[PDB]
Amino acid sequence: QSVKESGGRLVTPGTPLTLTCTVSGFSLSSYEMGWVRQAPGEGLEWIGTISTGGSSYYASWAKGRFTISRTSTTVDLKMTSLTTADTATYFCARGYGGYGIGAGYFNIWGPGTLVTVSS
Amino acid sequence: QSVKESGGRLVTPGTPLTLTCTVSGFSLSSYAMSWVRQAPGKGLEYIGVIYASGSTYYASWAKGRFTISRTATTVDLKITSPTTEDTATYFCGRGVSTNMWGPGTLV
Amino acid sequence: ALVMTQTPSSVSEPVGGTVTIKCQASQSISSYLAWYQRKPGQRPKLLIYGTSTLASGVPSRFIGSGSGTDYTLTISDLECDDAATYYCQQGFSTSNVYNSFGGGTKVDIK
Amino acid sequence: TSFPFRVCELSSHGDLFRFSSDIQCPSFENHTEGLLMVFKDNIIPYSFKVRSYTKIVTNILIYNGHRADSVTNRHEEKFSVESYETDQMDTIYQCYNAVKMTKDGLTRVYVDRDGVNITVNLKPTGGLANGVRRYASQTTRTTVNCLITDMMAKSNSPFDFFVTTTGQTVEMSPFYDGKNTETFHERADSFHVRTNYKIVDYDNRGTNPQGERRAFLDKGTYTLSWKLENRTAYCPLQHWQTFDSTIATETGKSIHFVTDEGTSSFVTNTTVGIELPDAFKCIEEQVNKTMHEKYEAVQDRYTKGQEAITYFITSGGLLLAWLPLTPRSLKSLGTLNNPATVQIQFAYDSLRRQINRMLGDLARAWCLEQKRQNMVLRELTKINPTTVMSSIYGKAVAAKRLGDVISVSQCVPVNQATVTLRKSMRVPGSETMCYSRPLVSFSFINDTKTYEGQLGTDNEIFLTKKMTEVCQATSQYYFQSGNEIHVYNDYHHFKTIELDGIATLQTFISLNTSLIENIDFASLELYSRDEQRASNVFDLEGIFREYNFQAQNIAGL
Amino acid sequence: DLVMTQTPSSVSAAVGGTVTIKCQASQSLGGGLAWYQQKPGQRPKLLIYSASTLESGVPSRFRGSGSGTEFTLTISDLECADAATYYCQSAYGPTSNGLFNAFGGGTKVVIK
Repeated sequence: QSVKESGGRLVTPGTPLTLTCTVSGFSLSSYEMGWVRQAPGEGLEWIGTISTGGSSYYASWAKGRFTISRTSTTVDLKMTSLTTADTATYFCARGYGGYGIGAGYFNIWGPGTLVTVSS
Repeated sequence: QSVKESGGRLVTPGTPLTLTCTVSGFSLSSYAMSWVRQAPGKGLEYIGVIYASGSTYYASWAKGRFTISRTATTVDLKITSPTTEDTATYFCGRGVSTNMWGPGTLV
Repeated sequence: ALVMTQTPSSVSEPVGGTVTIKCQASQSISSYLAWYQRKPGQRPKLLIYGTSTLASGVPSRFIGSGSGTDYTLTISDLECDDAATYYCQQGFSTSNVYNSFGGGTKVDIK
Repeated sequence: TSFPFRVCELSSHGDLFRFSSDIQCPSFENHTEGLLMVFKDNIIPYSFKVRSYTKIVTNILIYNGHRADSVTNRHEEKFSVESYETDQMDTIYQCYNAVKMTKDGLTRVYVDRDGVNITVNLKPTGGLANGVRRYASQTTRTTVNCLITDMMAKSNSPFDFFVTTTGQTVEMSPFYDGKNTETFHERADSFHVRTNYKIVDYDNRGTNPQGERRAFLDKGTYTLSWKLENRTAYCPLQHWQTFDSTIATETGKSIHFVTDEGTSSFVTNTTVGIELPDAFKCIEEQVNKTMHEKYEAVQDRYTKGQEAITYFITSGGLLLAWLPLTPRSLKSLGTLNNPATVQIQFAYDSLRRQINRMLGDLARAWCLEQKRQNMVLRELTKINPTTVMSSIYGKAVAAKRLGDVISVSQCVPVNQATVTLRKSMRVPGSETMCYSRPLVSFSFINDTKTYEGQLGTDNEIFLTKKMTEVCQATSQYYFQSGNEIHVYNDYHHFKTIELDGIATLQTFISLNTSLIENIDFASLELYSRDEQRASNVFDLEGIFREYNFQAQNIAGL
Repeated sequence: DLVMTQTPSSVSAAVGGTVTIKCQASQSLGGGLAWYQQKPGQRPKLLIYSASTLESGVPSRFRGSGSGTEFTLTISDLECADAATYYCQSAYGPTSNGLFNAFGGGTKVVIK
């Protein structure tokens, strides 16, 4: 299997924008998702991902900003309050064991969409 | 205040005679009264006492010869078995001392 | 918290050349981690994790191991067009940290 | 902030502690009976009897003119009888008739209708109801009469002057028979003490009483005739309610006496020191008396303590007197006018004794309950002593149950930086049994050498030991680390609740009693200051300021 | 019970003199006793209680003292109107071995 993505759109600063990770043909419960960004000129990044039953945890950069939730059909991170220089590409990842072991590179995920805020 | 006496007549030895009087003047409930007797030729002899708590006592010679009882306004005396040389005269006390005796009476 | 570090990423070796690149850990996680491999313009590819567990469709040349606090990748005589970019991650200590990586590296051709 | 993560060791040596077994009860006044009898100060003035002598000489101007008679002059001349002839007015009550008067050597005689030098009888006259008893002797022209009067009088305390019931004031002590330094201010030679001659009280005329002495002072117009006494007839003390069933109490500074019938309670100043009277000598006869009687009616219950009747003086001024019992086998005072100071002390004393006995026990019942609580604290130690020793001491400690004493130790803290947890409770050897508790991994302070162990209860971790149970079908259960709980479905960190708002059990018996609120008191009054002034029937301040308004007309022009 | 001891059946001297009617008992008495006096035919009348004091109304010619067992009576000035028999009375209340309150004997004086 794999996943497809949506939500990529140019925007002005000051606007909250969401996404949607479209799943395809696998178990909604028995895996954990993931998120990583990279603008061209740097490497891979923070996020830290979902729990399988409910509330999750993430990194310490944007504590209070991102309110990632889950339904039985899709997953989505909510980007409420943003900055401007962050113009990168998101990837709805998928780990295997403990926080991405057995998917140490990662197992199965999609090509991702580029988002960019620029006047 | 005084108290009085009622009796006498010198009836036959078969009689279980009673001897009572006590009248007035003061509250009887919180004092003491006592009997005493006089006989001609001889002196006197202490008979009995009755105290404010309600108990009685008797002297050391007539240990079954008399009985005393309080009637809450009057006190009395009953003689059980009279004979021919014991009964001469009797009195009325109003304490153990401090004369409130009165006239007395004769059997 | 744990902090990730890495040797200088500048390497200049041709075909018939190799890679001598490792990453170091400050506090001992006892070495439960893997590497990263990705073609530019493509999604990253799954490869061998946990220093002894080769994944599906892995190449035979890509072998690296170690123990203790760090591992090392060392692949002799790579072919022409592979020339991927690489980094590691930190495995079994997923929390209360500000970053899950600490840098990056790249291999090219001459 | 609670106690943080820690690790315990050292089964060998710590300190030593031993459970007590013979806890005692450390718990938290004597009184004698009595027959007290209390006096107050006296305010009643002293009194006696008196009888006055006078004799009138009249001069009434009758005029016999032409147009109308002129009834003008009214003359009173009360004259005084000499001493050597008053006695006949008392014996058979006969009255002398003529007047014999000398003035500046001259001598004048005014007979009464060619009167006789021999006496005449008398007659009682009319009078008011309970007034003054008075006898008369008759039933410019001249007529005369004698007069005798009998009345009462009264005098004040420090014996300056005595005033009769009509107004004839005369400055002398009522106790002055010569040769005794008392207060006296009359001029001279107006005293006589004719020793033991009798007066008869008009019911008969022949009976002979004892007839104690009598003084015969006259100012010159009116002869007063009282009878004198020795100066022990005015005791400055008076009686009061004598109680029967008091009980005394000596604590600290002074004594308290507490009765039960008139519900009062007096208090004295000194401690034992028996004051003795100095000029109160009259009252010792009454109090040598009537202590008996009250001793007498309780004869079969008590004995005497000693003969010594003791005295006291209280604060407001009321001298006491009482004698102790025991059980048996078979100048002036000047008191202060108020009640409600020998009254309030009951409301503070008889509320003290009741509350103190109620707090007497519940210091006993609390102690007996704590002995049984001590025994339960022994048998819990034989199960798992590392828990129960912590709450009784005060901090996180450890012990390891050597023999029959406890083995208190001290734990080492661990850095708060990095704690881990294992994502699987399965033992990583095979598909057999699993761990029961989520073993974790950790590191020391300032050295960064990492180890792993097993998390126990109450965020305490001991290492180098495992515990397990047989794996079975699906049954979840929870755990509780620092400030959070997190659930394992079967063998995975399935959820993390992160709310300590799950409902507790709420085991707390609320001793929910009260406080005591503070009401204030009003100020009411039964008989006003204005109302007392109108209580008198006479208007003293109305008569005099009206009498000198129509009598300023002597100055006519 | 003990018996009183009331020995000296004395005679008077002339008026204005002294007598002594001293008597005693045979036990440890305690507090005090009494002394009556009565003319022939009438009620009793008392003078001294608790061996210590007189009473109001009777004059101060009499007195009395003593403690314990022996107890002395002293009359003085011997007015001829006062001549009759005299007595004694214990007053101690109940204790072990019965009562302790009874009269004793009799003693009269003869006026000369």
